[PDB]
Amino acid sequence: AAKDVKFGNDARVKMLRGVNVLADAVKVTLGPKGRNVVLDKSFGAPTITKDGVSVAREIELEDKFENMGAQMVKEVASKANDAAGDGTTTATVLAQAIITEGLKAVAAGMNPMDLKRGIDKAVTAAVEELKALSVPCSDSKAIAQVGTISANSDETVGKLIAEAMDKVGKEGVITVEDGTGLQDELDVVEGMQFDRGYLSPYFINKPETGAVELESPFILLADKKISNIREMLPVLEAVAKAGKPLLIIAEDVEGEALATLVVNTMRGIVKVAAVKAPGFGDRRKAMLQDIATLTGGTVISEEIGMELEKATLEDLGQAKRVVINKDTTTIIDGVGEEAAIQGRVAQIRQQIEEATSDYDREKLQERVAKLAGGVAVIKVGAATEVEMKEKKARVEDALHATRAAVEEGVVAGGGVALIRVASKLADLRGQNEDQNVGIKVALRAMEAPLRQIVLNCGEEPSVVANTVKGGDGNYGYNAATEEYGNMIDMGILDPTKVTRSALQYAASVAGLMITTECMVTDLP
Amino acid sequence: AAKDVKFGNDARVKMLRGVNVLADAVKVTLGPKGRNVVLDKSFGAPTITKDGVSVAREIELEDKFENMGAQMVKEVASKANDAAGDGTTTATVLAQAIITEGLKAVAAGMNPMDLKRGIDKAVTAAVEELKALSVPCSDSKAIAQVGTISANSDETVGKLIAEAMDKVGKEGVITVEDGTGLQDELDVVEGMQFDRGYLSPYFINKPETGAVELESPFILLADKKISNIREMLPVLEAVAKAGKPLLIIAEDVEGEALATLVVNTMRGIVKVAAVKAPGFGDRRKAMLQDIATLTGGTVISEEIGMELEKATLEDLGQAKRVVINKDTTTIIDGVGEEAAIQGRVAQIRQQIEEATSDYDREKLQERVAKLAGGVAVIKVGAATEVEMKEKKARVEDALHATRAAVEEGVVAGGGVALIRVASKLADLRGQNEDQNVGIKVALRAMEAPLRQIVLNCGEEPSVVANTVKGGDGNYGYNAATEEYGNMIDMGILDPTKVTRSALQYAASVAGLMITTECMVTDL
Amino acid sequence: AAKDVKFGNDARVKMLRGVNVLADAVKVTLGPKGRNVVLDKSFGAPTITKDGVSVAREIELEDKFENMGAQMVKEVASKANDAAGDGTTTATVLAQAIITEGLKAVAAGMNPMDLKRGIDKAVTAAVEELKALSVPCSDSKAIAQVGTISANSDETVGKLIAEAMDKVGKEGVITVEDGTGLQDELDVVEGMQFDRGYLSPYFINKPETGAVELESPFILLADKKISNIREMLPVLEAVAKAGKPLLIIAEDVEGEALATLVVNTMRGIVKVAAVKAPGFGDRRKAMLQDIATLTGGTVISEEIGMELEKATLEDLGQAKRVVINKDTTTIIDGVGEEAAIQGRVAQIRQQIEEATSDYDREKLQERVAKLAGGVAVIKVGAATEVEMKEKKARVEDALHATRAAVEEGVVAGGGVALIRVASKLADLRGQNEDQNVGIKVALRAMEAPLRQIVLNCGEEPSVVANTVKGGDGNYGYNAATEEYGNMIDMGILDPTKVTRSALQYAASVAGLMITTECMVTDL
Ligand SMILES: Nc1ncnc2c1ncn2[C@@H]1O[C@H](COP(=O)(O)OP(=O)(O)OP(=O)(O)O)[C@@H](O)[C@H]1O
Ligand SMILES: Nc1ncnc2c1ncn2[C@@H]1O[C@H](COP(=O)(O)OP(=O)(O)OP(=O)(O)O)[C@@H](O)[C@H]1O
Ligand SMILES: Nc1ncnc2c1ncn2[C@@H]1O[C@H](COP(=O)(O)OP(=O)(O)OP(=O)(O)O)[C@@H](O)[C@H]1O
Ligand SMILES: [K+]
Ligand SMILES: [K+]
Ligand SMILES: [K+]
Ligand SMILES: [Mg+2]
Ligand SMILES: [Mg+2]
Ligand SMILES: [Mg+2]
Repeated sequence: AAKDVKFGNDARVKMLRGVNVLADAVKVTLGPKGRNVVLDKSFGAPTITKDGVSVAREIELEDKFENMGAQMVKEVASKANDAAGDGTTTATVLAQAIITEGLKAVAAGMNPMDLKRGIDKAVTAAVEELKALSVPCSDSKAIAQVGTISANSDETVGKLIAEAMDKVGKEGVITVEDGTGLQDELDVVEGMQFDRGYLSPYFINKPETGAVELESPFILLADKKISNIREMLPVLEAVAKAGKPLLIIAEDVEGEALATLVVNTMRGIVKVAAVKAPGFGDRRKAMLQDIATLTGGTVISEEIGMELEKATLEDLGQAKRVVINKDTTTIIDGVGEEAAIQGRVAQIRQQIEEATSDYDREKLQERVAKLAGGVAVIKVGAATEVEMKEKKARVEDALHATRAAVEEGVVAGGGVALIRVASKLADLRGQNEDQNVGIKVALRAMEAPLRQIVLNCGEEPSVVANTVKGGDGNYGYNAATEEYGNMIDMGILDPTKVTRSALQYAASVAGLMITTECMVTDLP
Repeated sequence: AAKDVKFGNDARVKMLRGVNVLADAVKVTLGPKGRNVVLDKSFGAPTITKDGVSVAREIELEDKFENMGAQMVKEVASKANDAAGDGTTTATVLAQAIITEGLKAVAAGMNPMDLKRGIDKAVTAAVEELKALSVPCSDSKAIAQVGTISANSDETVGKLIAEAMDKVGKEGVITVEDGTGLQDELDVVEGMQFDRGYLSPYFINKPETGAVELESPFILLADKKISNIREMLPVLEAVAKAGKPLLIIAEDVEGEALATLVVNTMRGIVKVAAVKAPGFGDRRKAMLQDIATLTGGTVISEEIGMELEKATLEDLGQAKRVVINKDTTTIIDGVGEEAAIQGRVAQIRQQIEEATSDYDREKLQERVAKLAGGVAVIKVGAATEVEMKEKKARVEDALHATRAAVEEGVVAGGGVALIRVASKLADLRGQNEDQNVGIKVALRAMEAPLRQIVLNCGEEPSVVANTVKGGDGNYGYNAATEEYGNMIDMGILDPTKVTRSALQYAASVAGLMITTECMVTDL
Repeated sequence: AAKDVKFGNDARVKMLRGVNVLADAVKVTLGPKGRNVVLDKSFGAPTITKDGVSVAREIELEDKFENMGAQMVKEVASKANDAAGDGTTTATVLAQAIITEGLKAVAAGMNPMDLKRGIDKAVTAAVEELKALSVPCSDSKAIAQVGTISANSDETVGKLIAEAMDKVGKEGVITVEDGTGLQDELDVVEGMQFDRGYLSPYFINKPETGAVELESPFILLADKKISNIREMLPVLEAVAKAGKPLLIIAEDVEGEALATLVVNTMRGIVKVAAVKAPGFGDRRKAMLQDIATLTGGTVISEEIGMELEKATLEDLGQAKRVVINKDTTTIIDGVGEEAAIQGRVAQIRQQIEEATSDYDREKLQERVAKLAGGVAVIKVGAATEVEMKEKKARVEDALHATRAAVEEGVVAGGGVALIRVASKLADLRGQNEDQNVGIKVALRAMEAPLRQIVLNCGEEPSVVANTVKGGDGNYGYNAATEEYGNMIDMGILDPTKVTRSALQYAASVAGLMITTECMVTDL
């Protein structure tokens, strides 16, 4: 359709007004004293949230140029949530401050391209200084503090996430889901815990629990679906000769074969039980082979060539314990070679590195946590649905912050890290004066997270920013108690990945936005 | 007519929005780095001003509740201008800060009238501490610096005011008028100044200042009261064609014989005005004879017997300029005869030597002081009329500030004195907790002039205010050079009267107006 | 009423948009290649003008903020026209350039008051360098070239003004009026000129120039002042039908009762005017007698004894034309008797020879200079009324430029003098960096007249400006022939007063108005 075209300072003012609207919506949540934002949902109750990415996503303005500004600065929070999962509010606070100060220098006649080059140089040096300033975060108390701070100073969430990471180890996978109670519940599972139940209700060895218990059972892995008892009849006879129980992981055991095997189960000759193979095509085979590696067995398939008729006891897998139930199944201490397990771990890690999709990579990480280590599920307990959503978002942010802490390290929180970085970058210079001014607006905008935290606390941002800049090291401002001290000692830690990602994405988008002169939108 | 009524928080936020609009329009002019405001006038070209009271008076909002708030804060600037002539922007800034903090405290559930009592107690104690903190102008001797600071850091205006007050004395009358060239001029000429008032409000000239001016005025003097119009009709007829506006100095004139007939007869080509005669009886005759001898005229008396019909144009006196104001009427330059003026001066000096009673001696020393001091006139030199108006307003502000400085004293400028008196009152407590919070509101709002000065400088008001409060004494923040130092040493001095009046009027209106729950206006 | 208030950049860009509209409408007329502007008038046919002040005065915008900006820049052209009479377009162009560059520097975050101080310092130094650069104008060819350049390169107007100033002297009075024919006619007739102004503002005629004119006026002279109306009512009765407008020259005229009574009695059929007489006492009587003998009339005096009622139509004087302005009143042609005028001239010259006092000799030789010079009346010959108005405005501009040239001096035309004085001030520095940027803004805006002249020529202003700045002295760019050369040699001379006044008034208003953060207007 027809277009409205704005040029120069008019377009810059409209875009900055949109950025200010989005950033003022976002930044009322920053810090521990930050407040919540209600987002109207056309389907369901409104969402009360303290995370900046949701309130950034929900912002869309009537003025098309202001809507441009809002969308472009919303990209900052979207990217910061995609990469680190935390610091979206900090990223938007940084992006707004670079844009306002960058447009001040743009209105001062300085070249926006050179300003963007200066911002990029300053933020590259800032990332280097953050990496130098960072301390690795491996101990449990530091992780608990990171999870607490990232969850609006909720010590319960931080300690629960610290315990979960301690339980599942470094290779473990932790996810957050809703709970039925009012309290946070941690559910840690070990070994293979694929979510398929028994094909028939009659396998139950323990009727008082509905769970089949198999002590040191054999494990058959059929990559094909079976409906006749003929094929594994030699295997069934060999198992009956051995006398140990047998568990089948197959694509489908149904009809005739299933009926005869449950009949043989209640006859007592074989304590057999069959369950469906997990996943779907191109994924079922890989983690079926993972189960085989864990249990020291081999998968029976037509592609690999051997049939169930020539399958023997050596072909079948081995574990010390097997638990069947309605929804899932647990295999405890599969008898497999350790070196093969680590080789499979390395292979799936290489697949993770080669994976360019979040879904495939997260499935591979889940498989790694299944075969090695454990899986933790955090049930968010809340009296109401809106508190469930708010607490779930906070726990997710805390989990992402703990993951970023172990990935890259921690720095002093509350924006003190960016303050120290900007203080260290005082002598950085560009190629010309416009680049130096861009560096200076980048350094000044690194004070924006601390200033906005103090503004949310109700104190004076200038006084506290100058006081923190006067101090050295991790000395900073406790925004909850409104005091001063070594931010590490008071447990206010920020993930280096979160702060660095927020700074980088804010700098990139903000430089691209201050470089603009003309904006072309649709007419109202 | 039909009334729109708002209650509680709705009325309070509407009123505070009006306060904020007026106070922003005023506060953009505070400090040396403050900017100008253009006021559109249907009279002529728009006027550029750095004066707070002009911007405040020109503000009127469309929303009736916001308009009520704007008018009520405009009262602050108007009262500050009437009482001191300077600090209207400071008064408006202090008023807005008190209103904002007091309304925050009202929203905090606390009693607004106890807040008002606390503000009043805090400002009474601050006035006491400002009187204690004040340095007399004789001890300071910084009239040039005070005039420079009040003229937006213009050293020429301060130097001119200092020279005028050195020539005609600290109590001498100084009058600001438009010059002809591009440069300011100082002329100490023989003149008269008497604290008397014009009679009927239909004599106001084209300027809106309320003081009428006359170009080469005719002077008529009388101690007895006229009995009929036909007695003084030829005299008016004598001024009917003679190109000198008639100023009549008599005891007291009513409107029935003069004002109504001169309104009906005359459309206003030449301003004819009458004034009261200061003193009574022998004193009235004495100053009438003195003014007649200044202007070369004569005084008609019953004992003399010479009537106004026999009076001619040459017999009556003539001046070069006369400015009539309600507070004080001045004759800038009466020619007369210099030898006659000197002889009259010597005669009154010999009368001083002869006289011995305290009242006669003091009134006669007042006469000789008025004669010797004369009138100092400052010609505002500017290239254009808008520059003329702006520079005239700045010189008038400098004159008012220097007069307040010699009358009351001087303190540290740039809101530093208010910072100091707020620091000295941290121990002050009211009757209850609400009064204590009102005291804290007043003390926090006393920092507002400095913070607004810094905001106009573009720096950080919190950092500068905390640095100044960390210091003691005249330590403050030079906003012209953006750096700290002893405020007296760098010449940034504020009149004690100006600061005290701004604080008092802002506190009074703001404390009265934070106690409002309901607001009633038209629709 | 209700006020719309704008702040900061919004108010600044609205005001600058108004400035740009007014300045474009004015600037399309700059230079020899500049075009005309048609102004619609409610009284009749539209007027075509190349004069900047007419276009500037007629500009009024619908948007209130833009209208305020337009009025403030209209002040520049009005002041330039009132002072010099030429360079209104140059003044507006310089004003707009200073406003644009200063607002750019304000958007650059810098202090606008320091920018204003820098602009004022730079323009003061430029005025000094223009006084140094000025060459005294003591050539008839220089007068002709100044008149030609100021009349849009019309050599006939320049030659006519040169002949007039050669005939009546460089200090003689020259009056421009309409001519019946299609050609300009220079007539050096015997006339009177005295620097006096009218009293009653009602006496302004149908033309809006502020000067009244009379067709074959009756002359009345007086050294004493009458008392009642009845002393002059019969004369007012006689002139009531006499066919000649009654001009009265008394000692000190006033419309205290004359103006209102003549307003009530007369609706405006024929103008009646009263003006002051120059001098006082014996000197006033001397010039009154001289004017009476020039017009063949008599002066009423108490010593002489002859009264107004005694005087008849034949006894009192009569003239052919009288033009009354506030600055100076002229009697273009008082017939009287030629032999009587010659005898009076001889007697007054004999009075010079007899007198030995310096003041007496100088006033008597002023009398004979006024008598001998007379009035040089220029008849504007044009085929139509709109052409008559345009050519009359051009001749008036040429006259004002020649007056400013013989008063102050001449410099290179076409903005070259401003280019040179901007080049000489590249070393000038202010108190701080913001004042330096204001100085640079003023210096860059001093190139604006030349750049706008080139833009009206259609060539490239940057190339021509850089070529001129590369040169030195009177080297400049002849815009009539679109080629470079010595500005003085090809006769493109500008008055020093015109350029200096344009620069000063533009600088004053622009420096005052780039310092504005808030603007308050109606809704
Ligand atoms: N008690 C505290 N004292 C000081 N700083 C704190 C405190 N608690 C949190 N912070 C700081 O608050 C900043 C941001 O907190 P918050 O979690 O609300 O924002 P965010 O991570 O930017 O937002 P989001 O979850 O939308 O990505 C961090 O830099 C953190 O160090
Ligand atoms: N160089 C300076 N440094 C610091 N403060 C200054 C300086 N010059 C002036 N001030 C302060 O700024 C104020 C003067 O501002 P301004 O004269 O514009 O307004 P005002 O005094 O409130 O009154 P008004 O607007 O009626 O003239 C005073 O408080 C004075 O002490
Ligand atoms: N032939 C020419 N070559 C170069 N410059 C010229 C020439 N003729 C005139 N000028 C210049 O152009 C200007 C005259 O233009 P114009 O008379 O239209 O406007 P102005 O002087 O600004 O005043 P106004 O519009 O009030 O008459 C002067 O600066 C003069 O020096
Ligand atoms: K947040
Ligand atoms: K002010
Ligand atoms: K022109
Ligand atoms: Mg967060
Ligand atoms: Mg002031
Ligand atoms: Mg011209």
